[PDB]
Amino acid sequence: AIAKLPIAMRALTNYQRLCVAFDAQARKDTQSPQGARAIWRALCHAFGR
Amino acid sequence: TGLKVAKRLHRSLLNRIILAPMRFFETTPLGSILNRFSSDCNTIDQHIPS
Amino acid sequence: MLSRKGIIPEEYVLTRLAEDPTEPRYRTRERRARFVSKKGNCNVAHKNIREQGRFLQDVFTTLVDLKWPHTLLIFTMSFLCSWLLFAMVWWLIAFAHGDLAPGEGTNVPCVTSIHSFSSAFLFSIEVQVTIGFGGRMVTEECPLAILILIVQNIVGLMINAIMLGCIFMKTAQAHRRAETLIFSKHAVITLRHGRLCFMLRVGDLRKSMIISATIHMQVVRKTTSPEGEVVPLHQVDIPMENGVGGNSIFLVAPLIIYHVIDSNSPLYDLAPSDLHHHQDLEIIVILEGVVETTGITTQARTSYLADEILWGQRFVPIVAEEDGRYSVDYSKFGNTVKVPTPLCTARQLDEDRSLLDALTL
Amino acid sequence: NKIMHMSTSNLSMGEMTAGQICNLVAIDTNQLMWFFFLCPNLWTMPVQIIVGVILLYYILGVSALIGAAVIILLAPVQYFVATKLSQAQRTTLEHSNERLKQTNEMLRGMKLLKLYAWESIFCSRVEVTRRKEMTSLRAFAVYTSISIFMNTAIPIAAVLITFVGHVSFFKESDLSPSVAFASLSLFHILVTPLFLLSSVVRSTVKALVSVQKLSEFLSSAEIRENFCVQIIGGFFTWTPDGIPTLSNITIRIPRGQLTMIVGQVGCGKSSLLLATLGEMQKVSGAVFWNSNSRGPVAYASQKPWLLNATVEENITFESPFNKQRYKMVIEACSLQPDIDILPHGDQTQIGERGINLSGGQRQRISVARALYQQTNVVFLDDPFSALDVHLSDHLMQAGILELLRDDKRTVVLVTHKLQYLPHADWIIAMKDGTIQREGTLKDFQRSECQLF
Amino acid sequence: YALMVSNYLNWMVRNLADMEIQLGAVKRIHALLKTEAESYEGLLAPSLIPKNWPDQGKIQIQNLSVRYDSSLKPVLKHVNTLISPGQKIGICGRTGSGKSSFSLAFFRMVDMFEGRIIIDGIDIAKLPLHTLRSRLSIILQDPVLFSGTIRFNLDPEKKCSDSTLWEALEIAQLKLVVKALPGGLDAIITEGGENFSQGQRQLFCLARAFVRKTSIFIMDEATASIDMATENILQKVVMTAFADRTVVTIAHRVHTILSADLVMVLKRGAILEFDKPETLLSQKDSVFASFV
Ligand SMILES: CCCCCCCCCCCCCCCCCC(=O)OC[C@H](COP(=O)(O)OC[C@H](N)C(=O)O)OC(=O)CCCCCCCCCCCCCCCCC
Ligand SMILES: CCCCCCCCCCCCCCCCCC(=O)OC[C@H](COP(=O)(O)OC[C@H](N)C(=O)O)OC(=O)CCCCCCCCCCCCCCCCC
Ligand SMILES: CCOc1cc(CC(=O)N[C@@H](CC(C)C)c2ccccc2N2CCCCC2)ccc1C(=O)O
Ligand SMILES: Nc1ncnc2c1ncn2[C@@H]1O[C@H](COP(=O)(O)OP(=O)(O)OP(=O)(O)O)[C@@H](O)[C@H]1O
Ligand SMILES: Nc1ncnc2c1ncn2[C@@H]1O[C@H](COP(=O)(O)OP(=O)(O)OP(=O)(O)O)[C@@H](O)[C@H]1O
Ligand SMILES: Nc1ncnc2c1ncn2[C@@H]1O[C@H](COP(=O)(O)OP(=O)(O)OP(=O)(O)O)[C@@H](O)[C@H]1O
Repeated sequence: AIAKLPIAMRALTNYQRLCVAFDAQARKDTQSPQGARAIWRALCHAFGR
Repeated sequence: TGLKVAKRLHRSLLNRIILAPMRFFETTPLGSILNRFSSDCNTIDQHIPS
Repeated sequence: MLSRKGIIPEEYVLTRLAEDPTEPRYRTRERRARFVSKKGNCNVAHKNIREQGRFLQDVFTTLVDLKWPHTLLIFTMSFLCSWLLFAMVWWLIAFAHGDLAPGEGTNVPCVTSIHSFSSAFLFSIEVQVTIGFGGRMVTEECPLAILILIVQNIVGLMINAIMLGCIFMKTAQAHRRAETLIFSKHAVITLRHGRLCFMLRVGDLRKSMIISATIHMQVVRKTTSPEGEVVPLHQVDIPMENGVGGNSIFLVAPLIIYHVIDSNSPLYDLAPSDLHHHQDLEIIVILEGVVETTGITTQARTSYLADEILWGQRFVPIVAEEDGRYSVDYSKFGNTVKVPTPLCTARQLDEDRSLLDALTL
Repeated sequence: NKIMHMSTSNLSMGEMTAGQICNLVAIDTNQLMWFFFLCPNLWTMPVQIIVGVILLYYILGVSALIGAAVIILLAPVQYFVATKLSQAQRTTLEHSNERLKQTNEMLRGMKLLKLYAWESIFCSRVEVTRRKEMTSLRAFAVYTSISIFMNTAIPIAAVLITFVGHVSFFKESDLSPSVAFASLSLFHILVTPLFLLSSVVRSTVKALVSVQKLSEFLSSAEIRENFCVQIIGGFFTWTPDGIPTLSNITIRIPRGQLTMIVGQVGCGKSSLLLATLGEMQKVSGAVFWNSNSRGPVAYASQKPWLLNATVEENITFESPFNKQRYKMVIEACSLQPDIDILPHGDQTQIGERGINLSGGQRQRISVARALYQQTNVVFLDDPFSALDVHLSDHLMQAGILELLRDDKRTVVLVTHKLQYLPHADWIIAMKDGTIQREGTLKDFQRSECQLF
Repeated sequence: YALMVSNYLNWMVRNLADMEIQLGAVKRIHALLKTEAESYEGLLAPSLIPKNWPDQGKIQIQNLSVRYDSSLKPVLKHVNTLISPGQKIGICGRTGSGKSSFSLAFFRMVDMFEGRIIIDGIDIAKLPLHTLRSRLSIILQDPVLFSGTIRFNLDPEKKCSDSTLWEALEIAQLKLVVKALPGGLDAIITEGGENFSQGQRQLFCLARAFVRKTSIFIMDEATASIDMATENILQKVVMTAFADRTVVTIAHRVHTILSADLVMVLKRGAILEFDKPETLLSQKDSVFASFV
């Protein structure tokens, strides 16, 4: 009855966006590890909008 | 009242499933009884009161 | 506020392995869909239609299509909206000239007897419906009134013309006549002239003859090719075994329509067990031909599913002869008296007949 | 994704067992999701309460400030009650899991518990277990009752204190209805967020904990990274820097070469297979893995990995169906006598949370899934210890040789089965972490030290 | 009040939905609590009329035919095999026809079958299920263990420790549990009994049987047991027939089944080949071949 969810909510695209945030913050900045601060700022940067 | 329901229903269910034929259990899915003994007992003992 | 769904975010994994309710099993028993229903009304639901404006541009197709109560709503509301809009304009213009102010002076009003919006609306009635009550005259005073009178007259004539056209094309409809053609609820298979054929019966009720009648006949079944080309609805045409070679039919009495099952016919591998309740198979019978009076071409769609096909029965002879003229007893229309016949397939029957004939000769 | 790229050292898998990771993926993600649900509350409800209090003063005066102060003073107390409630809830959860495991153990063996007339023993045990769980439930029920009491009885107390103070301690206004009823409406629209800002803070603490747990999980050593297996040194380790597993290993195996191996009591049999597999940190070695960049290495181990599904799904392993290879594999393992009495044969709920099986039956399952895929290499591992059916052993060996060696399907059988202890191909004998030579069997008989 | 009518309606509907789901849980609970065991019953005065504990242990099969559904088919049909009191009679005929049925018929697993049986000169259908299994011993076909006191694992009711259990241990070969396990008898089972043996099942069964003061001993086949475990088990069966003066067994492997004092063949619910002397069993090649 319910069906495949729209493009924006598909887990593949959400994972792609979160990887983009992680890569962008780990590359433009110089922080090889991914600590609590890094993950927290990553979620905010990818879902603030 | 929720506490009283939890205690008495649990002990009654234990007693009845004890005095039960094992031919039924060989027919019973053997997980259906486990479900309705863990999940449902949890619901009536932790959510029906509130 | 007052719910406890957010207090506990934890979970327990002790309870699992819950399945086999057997409730959905009964749901799968629901009957499959028919292509075209018995009383026409094809049961196909188009999906992802990109409208692109092709469902408003052909307005005058829609107006004829709509039902009579909806058509009368459009009728009434077209006229009343026109009347009221032009009444507004008459009110405003006769107010601008001052003719609405009571006892203004001896200035000749540009439309007499305008003493309200109520009289303005009545004046719009008189003008557009072309009734012309003498109370509300159009004087020669202001040019804008004469212009608006011309415009309202032309618009009223155009609206009358449009509604006349739609009423013309609606009073000559066909779907009030397509339903007065009668088929059997179920069709039969039986041997005629030693060859297996798929009979059927169709009749007419109204005395009005149906001219240039035409009976197409198709089989609807999912079917694959040797190349793997899978067609979900691979319609196949079927000749009507009519002696002349055309498919036309002269329909007065209830006639027996059938297709002789030769090697070409796609029903060449049917068995009495091969047409059971849930078998995927469906016959369509398109009965075309115009109505004699209005000269409007019509169709009479109908279908026959597998669970309606019945083996080895013959239609009861319906026509009798009264004292002076023939008799048609439509109560025996769809009655199919039992008749024994070989229960093998069409291919097995053909091969057996050929072998027996070769051995005999 | 970081489950995939993760390494399987005993420093990782010996601490965060499958229970830990399942608890993480479910509980931690759930509570992080809940924090993202409630995030706007911790921003708004400050403004909500502040604006409500300020214009409550404007509507009525100081007395409204006093009532709001009473609610705010009782907020930390209600937080304490709710936190103690959560502690009791975790205690009850632990006791409930204990009782559920006890009842799983009990109800499993109902056959011998009823035949031997032994209902009394475990009935008493469960009775005592439920006694302790009932004490915990009493504490939980008492604490949640206090929460309900405070939740539904602070607004009345706030209203009571406000109006009585206004009348007596203030005696300022006549309290016309325009002020009284406005204030009561404000009390509703303030009690709803005031009583819940505490819970938002609670979820904030929990979310910080969840990100701690997730970050720790994300801060473990994970990524280790012609002739099929061409090795020079082969010295790999388990620990990413040190703790070597082996040294001085070298093979060069052409296709179809059933290069069986030997070993000792847990001495470099599966460890050799794993170091080859690529899941060990290779320190002193150089391998150029290439195909006739890797290949779909069929594999297994001592404890078979299974899918909690039906047996058909657990054997096919996400691939098409072909009856010839299917029948050949299920006969060379003799899968039909094994699944004779399972309630629907293939359709049975094999795996955990369901059908419990024996070592030999699970061993047939693993070997079938490994062989069936129709691939170029196969690394079986010890399928003949728990499954020691001699007739099945001969059948499995005949199938192994004829099928695997013909289609070039290398079957590296590293085990200790005597009936073909001398393999039909290349052999290599390992002991105490040293393996002499990987060549033919003629030089192995030439050495003549490991005589049966 | 009109301001609050809104969320009152909302939460009333929502909490109604949650109450509906949890009441479905209660409905399933009562589905379990609507199963009634027919077999458990009492029809006789047990204060003095029955014997305190059966001693003779007479056995007879008065054509006992067992049908659980009582409509499809039975498992035994007109079986009449006389077990000699003091001499074991264990026959591996049609495996899924006679041995499971007989064990189920003695011990109330099948307490509803056409025809009856005299247990120690007394009909068994006039006694409670727990009484019917009170003074009788049996083993299983598969192993099952869990955490719990070994003393209560063997004798939960009687609880005669060290006098019998150590003697029960003596027949067993569990040397390690005495010292390798943490405490042994006073200690509970560890890791759910996944660290001791596949012979722990047989050892516990023998310990319970000797601690039941077995008026009758029943056995079963083996799933995967050590050869030393089989030798000790069979030897202790002989010694239990020596002291407790009763033994009866069953098996499925042809050669192991032949390692018995008596044997027969029972197929298709009825009797196939019965000879009182065991020599005729060897004389019949076809019947012996039937098993394997
Ligand atoms: C490459 C060349 C392309 C073409 C280039 C042409 C260049 C021309 C230059 C511009 C002139 C165009 C003037 C049009 C302005 C009005 C358009 C309009 O109302 O009709 C819009 C639509 C459809 O028509 P279209 O899409 O324009 O078609 C023309 C084109 N060739 C095409 O077919 O795409 O029409 C409808 O969809 C009408 C629906 C009819 C429904 C009946 C009720 C009418 C409502 C109004 C009256 C209601 C009754 C009340 C009376 C009140 C009295 C005031
Ligand atoms: C519950 C919601 C469901 C929504 C689904 C769709 C809604 C459909 C509504 C169906 C029920 C309507 C009841 C209307 C009662 C009067 C009907 C009436 O006069 O028509 C009589 C006949 C036609 O018969 P029909 O049953 O309408 O046939 C329609 C059919 N479906 C078809 O397509 O064939 O008509 C003719 O064959 C024409 C003869 C006309 C002769 C005289 C003219 C009378 C009307 C003139 C206009 C008066 C307007 C007054 C407006 C005043 C405003 C102040
Ligand atoms: C599945 C949960 O997804 C939701 C998520 C929300 C957002 C939300 O603030 N929730 C918590 C609040 C915090 C303080 C726990 C809550 C839970 C239970 C009852 C009421 C409330 N408060 C809701 C806001 C107004 C005051 C009372 C709403 C509704 C839903 C929903 O079921 O659709
Ligand atoms: N969903 C749709 N509903 C109605 N017409 C459609 C739909 N999709 C396509 N068509 C029509 O089918 C024809 C060919 O469509 P097709 O899908 O083959 O190509 P297309 O890329 O959509 O074409 P175009 O650029 O001409 O619209 C066109 O006339 C197009 O308008
Ligand atoms: N005499 C008739 N008048 C009108 N419609 C008829 C008549 N005979 C058949 N039909 C039509 O044929 C279809 C069959 O329906 P119905 O079940 O009433 O008839 P039947 O089973 O063919 O039997 P019979 O011919 O005895 O009426 C319907 O669409 C029905 O309207
Ligand atoms: N799961 C494991 N992860 C990491 N290292 C391991 C693991 N299991 C064993 N080891 C290490 O590898 C060494 C060699 O183990 P090996 O691969 O020979 O065992 P095995 O094949 O499972 O043994 P066996 O089949 O005789 O029980 C062990 O002594 C231990 O130090």
